[PDB]
Amino acid sequence: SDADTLKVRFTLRVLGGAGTPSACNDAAYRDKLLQTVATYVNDQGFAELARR
Amino acid sequence: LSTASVLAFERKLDPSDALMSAGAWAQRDASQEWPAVTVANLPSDADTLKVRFTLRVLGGAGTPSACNDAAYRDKLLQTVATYVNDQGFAELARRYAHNLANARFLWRNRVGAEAVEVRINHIRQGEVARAWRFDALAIGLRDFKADAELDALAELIASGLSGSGHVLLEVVAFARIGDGQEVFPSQELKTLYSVRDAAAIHSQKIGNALRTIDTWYPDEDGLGPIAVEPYGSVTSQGKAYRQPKQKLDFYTLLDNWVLRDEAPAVEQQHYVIANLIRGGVFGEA
Amino acid sequence: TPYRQVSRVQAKSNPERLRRRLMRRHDLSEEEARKRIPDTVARALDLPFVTLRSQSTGQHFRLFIRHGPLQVTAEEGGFTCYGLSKGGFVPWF
Amino acid sequence: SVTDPEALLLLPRLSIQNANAISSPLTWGFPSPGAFTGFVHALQRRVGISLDIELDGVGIVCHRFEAQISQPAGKRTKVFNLTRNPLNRDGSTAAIVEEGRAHLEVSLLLGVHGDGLDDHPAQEIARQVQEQAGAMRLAGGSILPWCNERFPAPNAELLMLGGSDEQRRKNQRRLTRRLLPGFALVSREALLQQHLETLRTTLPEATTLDALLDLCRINFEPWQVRDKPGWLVPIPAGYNALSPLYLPGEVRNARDRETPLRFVENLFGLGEWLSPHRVAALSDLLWYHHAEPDKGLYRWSTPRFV
RNA sequence: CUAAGAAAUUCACGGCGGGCUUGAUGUCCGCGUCUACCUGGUUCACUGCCGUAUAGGCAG
Repeated sequence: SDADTLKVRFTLRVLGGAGTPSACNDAAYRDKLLQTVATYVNDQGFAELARR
Repeated sequence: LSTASVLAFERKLDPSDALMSAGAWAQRDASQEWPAVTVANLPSDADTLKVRFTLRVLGGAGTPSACNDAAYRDKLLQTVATYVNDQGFAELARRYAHNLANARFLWRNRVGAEAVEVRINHIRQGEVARAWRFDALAIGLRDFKADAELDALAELIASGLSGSGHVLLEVVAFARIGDGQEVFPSQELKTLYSVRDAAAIHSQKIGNALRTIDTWYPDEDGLGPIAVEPYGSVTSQGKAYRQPKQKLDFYTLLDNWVLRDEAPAVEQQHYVIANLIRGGVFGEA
Repeated sequence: TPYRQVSRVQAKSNPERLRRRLMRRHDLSEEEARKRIPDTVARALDLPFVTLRSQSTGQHFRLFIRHGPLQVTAEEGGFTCYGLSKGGFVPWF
Repeated sequence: SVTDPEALLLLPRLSIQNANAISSPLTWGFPSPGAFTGFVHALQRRVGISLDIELDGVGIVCHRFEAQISQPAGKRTKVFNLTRNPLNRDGSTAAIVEEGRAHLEVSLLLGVHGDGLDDHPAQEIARQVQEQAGAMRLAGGSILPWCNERFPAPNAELLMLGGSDEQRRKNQRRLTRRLLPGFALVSREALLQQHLETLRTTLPEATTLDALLDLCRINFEPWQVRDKPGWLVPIPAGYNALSPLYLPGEVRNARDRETPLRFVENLFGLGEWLSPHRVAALSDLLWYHHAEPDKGLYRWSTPRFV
């Protein structure tokens, strides 16, 4: 009844190593997957996703 | 046959709390009215101190107040009987008379003094029966066991410890500490110790200078007397002496002489009897 | 003998149990006595010196190391300040 | 006492949110020890080769526990709190495939063996392990790094082969000051076997007899309760093959086409939570996993704990 | 390389009307607490000793 302010705190951790799967069968699919993730990253940053 | 479990002795040579009054010199024998330290500002008219306590020398040595085994009771009483058939209490009594002779019950109100005189009065009624005067700076305080007309004060305490008379001693100590410095009474839990608005010394502190006897100990006799204590220790200087590893110690010398009837040339038994005069809850288990 | 010896002579300048009224009394009034000097700027805490006590003292009143007066000359007659003069003879061994 | 550690490493207070609380088809509660023995091996293949050290043992010390459970009205059992999953592309609600979760505050006594102890300082190893271990997940739950009002708890390290016998009770009684608000989980395999020939009245197996140590079972007045050997729990104790081993490509739904496969079952055992003052040496408290791949036994225990 | 890897429970609400808890009562009767001690260990800043800057008459 005497408090007017809500305080909400949490901790975020941003890990990184984004396009690497934690599971994949084909070595060819992982090889042409992380290359496509790299030609996303090397052509334009995470800055458009990072701003949002 | 073995040691009992519950045993206590009572404090023989019990002093009273020594009240300390100041006062100007050349009023010494007419010291009916010298005021005491009125608290915490001390004058310069009064140039000497006045420390008075009474001392009772009771009697009985190895009779416990509360024993637990009767065979141990009679064995301890016959050990004290074989000690007292050998000699009186006069060797301990002259060493108590040595601490009476100076004012070593003035602990730090004596170091730094130009003339200290101690007057001991053996009183039967309010009338004084025999008086004494000693000069504290000029008599001993260490050793060599030699001053005339002090042997009568020794024989008095030997009679009173052996029980040959009621002994009541009324002592006065005049300390010329100087022309009204600030003396130091005892201190309670910081506040100076009082009695009725007069400063004084505790009777265990007055009494601690009286059983400061023990010049016999394992080390060489170059440092002098220690207070007769079981596991004989010093509480503030730090050195806790008479370790029970080596055998010269009160509980060892008591339990091997009562139960195991030891008698070589061991006639320094005065430490054990001086502990029994001190009294205390001795053991047990 | 070295150039080592310690001293204690002259340390009595500004008492700390009695501070606020030693500053300006010359039998006159105080109209401006709140923002005269900032005493809140300095903050120091060290006392490694000999505790030497007297009557009505706590642990120790104060002293600060004011070293620098040292000679190889001992005391002289008639010139005493507290108990010792400028310098003296004591070596290490 | 296989592969005695030359150095213990104390990851001091790891705070974990939403760890898996089911842990087996039969048990629930604190998660499986195989999760911890896989976590130390995931540390080992991220910093263990870059520092030429060997993280192989792990000590499990639970300080604080909390489960998302709820007791229903009129039942003495518990049910698990759940999450709302996303919908389907049809617009309908998906199935409720229930999962148990728990919050978790843990300490990890690691054990280090290699030659990288003698090249790096003891403080280089502990940071590179700790700040790595804040990037990983323990039991399906996020390891939450420190921020608070107090101070972050630091990652120590002993060298338990170094020192005299006074240091061998000065060091191993210094870490126990940092492990004492919680309890340590050790493996008790000799109790469940000696309780099996203790049952001479019936001739059971270990299944019904591990179920007869979880009980606060009440004995008839000749009421009374049968005696307590300690705080005993059922733990998953490894796996056991129910298939022969398959060549590393002949299943096309494996996690990878380079490792052999077996279909396995679980393998249940006994464990005890105990205060670390009962522990003589803290290296005896560590969890290893040994395998017998010629058999189908893939299990884990604390050896050298008498 | 972790029974691995993934996840939004959400919206709304009138618990409420009424009431005699009484009456009565014997807690008694006995008792030995004792002996000893150094706060001579760092236990609040009480009106009359010419200026932080290293500088200045303490019969306290």
